[PDB]
Amino acid sequence: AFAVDAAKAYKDYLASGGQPITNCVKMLCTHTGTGQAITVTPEANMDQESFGGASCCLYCRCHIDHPNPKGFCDLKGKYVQIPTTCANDPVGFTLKNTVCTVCGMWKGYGCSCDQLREPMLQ
Amino acid sequence: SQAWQPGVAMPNLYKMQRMLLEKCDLQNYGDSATLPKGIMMNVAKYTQLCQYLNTLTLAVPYNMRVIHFGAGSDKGVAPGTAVLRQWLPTGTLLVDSDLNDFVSDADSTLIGDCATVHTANKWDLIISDMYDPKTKNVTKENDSKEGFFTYICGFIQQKLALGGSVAIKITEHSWNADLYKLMGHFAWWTAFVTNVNASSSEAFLIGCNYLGKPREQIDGYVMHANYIFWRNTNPIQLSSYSLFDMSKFPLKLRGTAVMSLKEGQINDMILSLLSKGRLIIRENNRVVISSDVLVNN
Ligand SMILES: Nc1ncnc2c1ncn2[C@@H]1O[C@H](C[C@@H](N)CC[C@H](N)C(=O)O)[C@@H](O)[C@H]1O
Ligand code: NA
Ligand code: NA
Ligand SMILES: [Zn+2]
Ligand SMILES: [Zn+2]
Repeated sequence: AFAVDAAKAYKDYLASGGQPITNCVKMLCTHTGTGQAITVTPEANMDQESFGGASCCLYCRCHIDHPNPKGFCDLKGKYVQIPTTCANDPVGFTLKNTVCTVCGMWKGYGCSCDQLREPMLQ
Repeated sequence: SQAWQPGVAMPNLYKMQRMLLEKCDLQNYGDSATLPKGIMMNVAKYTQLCQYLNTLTLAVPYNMRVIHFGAGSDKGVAPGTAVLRQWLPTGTLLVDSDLNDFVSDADSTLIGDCATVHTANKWDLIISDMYDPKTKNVTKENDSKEGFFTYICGFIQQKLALGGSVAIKITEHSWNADLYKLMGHFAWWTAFVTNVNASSSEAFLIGCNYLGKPREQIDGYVMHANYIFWRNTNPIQLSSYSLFDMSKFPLKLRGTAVMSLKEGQINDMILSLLSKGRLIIRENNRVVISSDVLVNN
């Protein structure tokens, strides 16, 4: 029944003033991308930074199993877009946030699926 | 002038000289370029290498196979691998390797001496950033180095598809005479210096379109002396300018033809297609790789 909870440990570590994981690999890009959360190539917009996925994954960086039956990673081999305001802690951002399964944008940082219906535009 | 280029390629005239080896003394030594905010030196370096490789006749087949040696870092991540995966088409197989453990974006990662890496398949592109830490620590007469370079020479002669290309990192002291000789087994080759690291004797030996035989006999000791003469007499201004325009960065997916021809079917017409980056010769079997594990108590 025992199971190590790395996510909780990193969050408590940050709340205690712990220094965020460093050396996340920031990529050079045009910053004119789609702004989607996790992509096959850097897609940062003007308000995001693109990073190599594996370097922003707590499980990959801590060398511990991924929390799912297949042990599959959704960041490794892809690029993660992080809001510039949160680019100082990409590992913490990917843990505390969720990608919208509909538009592919971060919930609360791009996903507009829950905004009131806009009046139709010609 | 060349400050807006990703870097500088050794002019062809240097390859035809017979220079005597001597110390590499760079005028722009100690200096450093202005790196974009939060960008690692190796992300900048690989980005400029890839920007230059875009100007060459690289074969880019569907299901391209790329292997990256010396992909690890003391940071435990793979900056160069992240750039290669950004640069290469989405359907490209990318395998990386390093002596020390690291976290990577590659499809597969092998940990251990490159001499322990085995593969039953041929590759379309070989990138190497391997560098022995003792090369700096201990000083030695500047002779040809025979550690991981002997493995790279063998890997090129047995696991590189005809039409394939390589980019092998060298420095004043980290070089190999046999590797320079193998540059003569490509349709074309050069020594490329990234503008962001122009204050270093580092260069990437680029072999473009492997022919599996020598089109030119190259004396490696003389060619490294020619390379140092170029670095000592043509100062390269440090520059990060090419890093700010990434609009044409992705390698264009040419869909280069892949054929499994016999060694007896390689005629002059085939050599001509290989030389233009219009043909890759190798089988297209299951890509299988492994790293030997030394067993002991
Ligand atoms: N014989 C060898 N086999 C495999 N890797 C080696 C060997 N000798 C040196 N290396 C590696 O070469 C690497 C040199 C580094 N500068 C590579 C940096 C890396 N390319 C990056 O993207 O940051 C080190 O990580 C070494 O462990
Ligand atoms: Na890509
Ligand atoms: Na191993
Ligand atoms: Zn992971
Ligand atoms: Zn949404």
